[PDB]
Amino acid sequence: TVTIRTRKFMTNRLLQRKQMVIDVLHPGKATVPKTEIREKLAKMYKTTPDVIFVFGFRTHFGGGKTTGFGMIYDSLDYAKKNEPKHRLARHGLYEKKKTSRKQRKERKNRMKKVRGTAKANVGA
Amino acid sequence: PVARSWVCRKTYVTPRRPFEKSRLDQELKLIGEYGLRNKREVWRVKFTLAKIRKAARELLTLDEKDPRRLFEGNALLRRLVRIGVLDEGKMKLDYILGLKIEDFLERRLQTQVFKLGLAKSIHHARVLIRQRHIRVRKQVVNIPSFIVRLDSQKHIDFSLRSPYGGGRPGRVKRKNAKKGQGGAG
Amino acid sequence: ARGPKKHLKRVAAPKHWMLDKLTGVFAPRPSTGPHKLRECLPLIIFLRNRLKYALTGDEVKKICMQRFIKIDGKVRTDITYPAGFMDVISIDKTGENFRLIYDTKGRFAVHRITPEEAKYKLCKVRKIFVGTKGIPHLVTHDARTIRYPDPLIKVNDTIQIDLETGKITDFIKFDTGNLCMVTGGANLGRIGVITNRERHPGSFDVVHVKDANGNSFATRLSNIFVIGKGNKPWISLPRGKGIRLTIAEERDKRLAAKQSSG
RNA sequence: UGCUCGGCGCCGGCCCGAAGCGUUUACUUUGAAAAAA
RNA sequence: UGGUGACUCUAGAUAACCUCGGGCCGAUCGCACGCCCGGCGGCGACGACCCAUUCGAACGUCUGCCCUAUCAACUUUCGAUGGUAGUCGCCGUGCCUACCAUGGUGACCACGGGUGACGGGGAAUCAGGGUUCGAUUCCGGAGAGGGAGCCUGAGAAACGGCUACCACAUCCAAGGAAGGCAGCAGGCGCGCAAAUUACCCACUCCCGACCCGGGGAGGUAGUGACGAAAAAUAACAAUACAGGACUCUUUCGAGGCCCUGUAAUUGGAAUGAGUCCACUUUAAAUCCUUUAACGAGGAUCCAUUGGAGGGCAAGUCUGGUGCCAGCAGCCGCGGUAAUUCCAGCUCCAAUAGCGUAUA
RNA sequence: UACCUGGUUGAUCCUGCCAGUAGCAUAUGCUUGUCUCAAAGAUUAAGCCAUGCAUGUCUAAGUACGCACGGCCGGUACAGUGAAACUGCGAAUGGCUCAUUAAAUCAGUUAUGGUUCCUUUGGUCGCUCGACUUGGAUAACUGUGGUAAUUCU
Repeated sequence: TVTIRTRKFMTNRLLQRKQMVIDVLHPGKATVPKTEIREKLAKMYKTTPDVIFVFGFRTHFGGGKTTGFGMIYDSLDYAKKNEPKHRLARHGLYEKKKTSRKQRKERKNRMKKVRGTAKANVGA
Repeated sequence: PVARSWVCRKTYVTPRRPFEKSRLDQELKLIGEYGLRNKREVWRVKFTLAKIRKAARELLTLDEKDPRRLFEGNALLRRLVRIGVLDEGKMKLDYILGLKIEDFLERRLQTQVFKLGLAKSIHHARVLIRQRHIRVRKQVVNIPSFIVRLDSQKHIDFSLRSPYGGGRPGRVKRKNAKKGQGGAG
Repeated sequence: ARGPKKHLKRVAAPKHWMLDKLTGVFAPRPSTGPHKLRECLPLIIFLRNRLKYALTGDEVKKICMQRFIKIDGKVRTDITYPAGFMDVISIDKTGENFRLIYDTKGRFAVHRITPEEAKYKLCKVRKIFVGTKGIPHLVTHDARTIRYPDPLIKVNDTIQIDLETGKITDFIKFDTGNLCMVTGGANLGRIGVITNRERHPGSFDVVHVKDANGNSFATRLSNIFVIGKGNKPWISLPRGKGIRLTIAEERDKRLAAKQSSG
């Protein structure tokens, strides 16, 4: 029903990863979510679906062909090594602290209102 | 300092004399048989034709057997024959000066739809182009002011998701079928 | 201003960079190095554009700091290191090597080279100097100071320097009949044979170099490089070979390539 | 427009090339130098 | 020895000097560990006088800047002009001192004044030739109320560094402390005139001991009819009927299948706005696209702007006041039969756009 | 697209001006469905600012006796992470505006043979003829105070 064809396949072996350009062909249906896209891409490359970080999917006028990117690693530690943090957050591998930068700005100002070890307890 | 383009240009142009009889009659005529929305579209077409005739004027101003003139002329006639406003036999450098607005408006998508026999009227052709019913080399086209190339002329067909050329019925026939089965029992 | 500029605008860079116009408002300003600002090529733009190995400014830092890059046989760690003309790029993990040479137009181009060719580097002398105790000193185009050179090296001579050691191996004298390379200006990146040179006192000397296809031109003396002894080049040439092939027959060869492709 | 060194050539000799110089101006013609948008 | 078109060039030799407010000739730190017989060894990091190189900065040479004569002579030993000798300066030089002579510029417009003057790369108009603007994202120059002076640092006369002035102005137990949004948002004042006290370093670069931190540099979102680009507001079928397209009836009459056009007659085919599920995008959303379920017969899912005498496309239409109210960029329309006033109908022009005033 | 038109007369030809025509960018008015870009306190006030933010920084490789955590056989010092503080680095970049300035700035071209240059790159670094590690001051910290307060001491 929905097929994937490889395009611009290049193997930058030093990054322990391979890059390829994703186009998704599907007639008369909605935009396909990335989960079974990752599953079918992993089944095509004989890999378990855990080292794939796809992003940037745009839909053409008509929706018969949607473009995208395709990414595969070789190991989970290498995927943890050189990867943007937001892709890990989308995959649920890295979490960030939830305060805004404004609160951190007045926090840093409240530490710099004093000197010494008083910075440890003026900003809680 | 921002990452902005800030480039634009006017596409139409206004004439000097607003109130007149003759040129109003020919533009109202060509809207009559070609089915245009308003005067701004033919103002854009006239501005584009004036630009290409002006460019042909300084191209023919330069002397014969000049490299940039020959290159620009070959590229211009290749573009003019690939859009289809000329024909493949008559490649001469000064015959660009002898064409008018109807040659520009002949390669419009509405004219191709009307002359290909898949539409009833030019107004019907316009409302059917605006409603995304045509695939052109497997691509859904909406814009009525579309320039059709000569090699991309035999691939005009109904879109595969349209009910006219084969597909699912739309909202209204489904509504009529639903009210028919509701009133049947 | 009150000091040196640490920023570079996106449109402030010259054309041989070949950048875009919307992906950034700032351009990567190269660090200070052996080569000047206008003619240079940093690691970041070359890696993220010419090879497309990295897509992110953090990604090019990750591809650079892991000590997999060789510049003149030496591992570097700067992301804005200026690598200009006749510089070698070696990648041990991938297994291919590159040498930075100009194309037939005013830009750099990639060039895969054999590893045994990547053991020497051509250099052009700027001046002949004497040291504090009669020691003859030499300055190349990348400011590589060489002590005790050959006495037959002059101001506008070109030399061959081994990459792994840094000693003088071979040299080419500057006279008419040698194969030439032009570096700098509108008339850039071309291959020809020097035939005529006249001397201007107190001005910029102009030389006359004939192309192999009979084309004639003249450029300044400071934009002259020698890459061969006579007619045989010591360096492998890229595709095109610096003819400045003219516009209507790139049009003809592009139409030929389109009809041959189908 | 010509009078000290050497060149494609030949048996103290001819030709060619050239260190050196051979009225200033504007204009005309060809090149380089000429930031990006 | 070597080089420049050219050194009082570099190098070579000689005699000394060599600053205690003081030039160098490593008393620094990590990694892997060892050979030989206590000594002996690699990969680095940091620092360091000297050079060349790199980012440059700086003073210079030639050429090019708006108007004004109700600006015709200007500057001078309180340096204007150059020479000699010095001081200072990173060097070159009246930059400045001591002594000399009176010099230097100007009708080819100096000197003087004004500029609603930051300059250029450029923008509008544009047959050609031209006119106006350029505060404004690129480059360079100036300053952070205005002058003045200075520490640090390679690089500052720095103002999100300091010192004193006046003007403004914060707090106070009255002795004294603390100030510069012509930065990002926001307020007052001003005026015809100009937006959120928003999110984020993810993308592009920048600073730091540095993969790892920070950046109102910037990116994102909203306000946004400055301006530009694309682009909704239906069509087919049958009935409302004037006859042409071709043959004929002297003319009506008929053959009339494309008929062409218009009436709130009927008929089905449909897609969008919007309501929203999902998905995509994104630091995370919103925006766009795809796709469910919906969603139009006065498609009430209702298109405005100034006009209708001429210039200048459009009613001698109707009713009301009748030199009053008014219209009118200009001619001129109003005095009891208003092709121009005021209201209704119709019609013309551009169309989500149109009109008015300033340049 | 290298363009005119009405207006002095009883009527006619001319100089001549006025007014219509088109664009550009400022304000304002009327009106308003979709969608892609996108200018925006500059003309008067380079006038005054309450507030919040805008410049910080550690690797194996400069100082670690903060149990603030934390590994054991602990005894010939320091496992490791480490707030704080000393130290060098940049804070002279970037951003806003056009108030001054009329051979001034700036543009093209030139020279520093009349000077400087953080950092990077390359070299120099037993080239001189005479200790198997030297000395005391300060942080941080602990404890003690005045001020109405500061990024005070």
